[PDB]
Amino acid sequence: SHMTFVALYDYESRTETDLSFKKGERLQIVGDWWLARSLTTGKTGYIPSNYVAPSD
Ligand SMILES: COC[C@H]1O[C@@H]2O[C@H]3[C@H](O)[C@@H](OC)[C@@H](O[C@H]4[C@H](O)[C@@H](O)[C@@H](O[C@H]5[C@H](O)[C@@H](O)[C@@H](O[C@H]6[C@H](OC)[C@@H](O)[C@@H](O[C@H]7[C@H](OC)[C@@H](OC)[C@@H](O[C@H]8[C@H](O)[C@@H](OC)[C@@H](O[C@H]1[C@H](O)[C@H]2OC)O[C@@H]8CO)O[C@@H]7CO)O[C@@H]6CO)O[C@@H]5CO)O[C@@H]4CO)O[C@@H]3CO
Ligand SMILES: [Cu+2]
Repeated sequence: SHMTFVALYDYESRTETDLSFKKGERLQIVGDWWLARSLTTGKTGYIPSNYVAPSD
């Protein structure tokens, strides 16, 4: 129940392995970088964990 998060800020991907997202986008979490799946786009990639907070 605790592995869904919401983006607190916009983030633009820098590399081939990170995931861009918009503030308010929800991310399912599959360290400082977490593997996540966007619940908007379905794309998977790494996100900065400090940019997201738990979402119920
Ligand atoms: C056309 O709609 C038919 C479909 O209707 C219902 O699905 C709803 C779904 O329930 C609803 O969910 C709340 C929403 O879906 C949204 C997703 O939840 C959300 O994650 C996101 O989706 C993302 C995906 O996560 C990404 O993976 C990506 O998807 C694209 C695929 O990349 C992996 C790409 O390959 C291509 O998908 C094809 C697919 O190839 C895998 C192909 O399968 C043979 C075919 O899909 C069929 C499907 O097999 C069949 O299911 C039995 C049926 O699906 C219906 C659902 O069952 C029904 O659920 C209640 O028909 C499909 C279409 O014919 O075709 C796929 C489309 O080409 O393309 C993917 C799209 O880009 O990116 C998406 C989008 O960001 O967003 C979703 C909404 O956009 O809506 C669904 C329908 O609107
Ligand atoms: Cu949980």
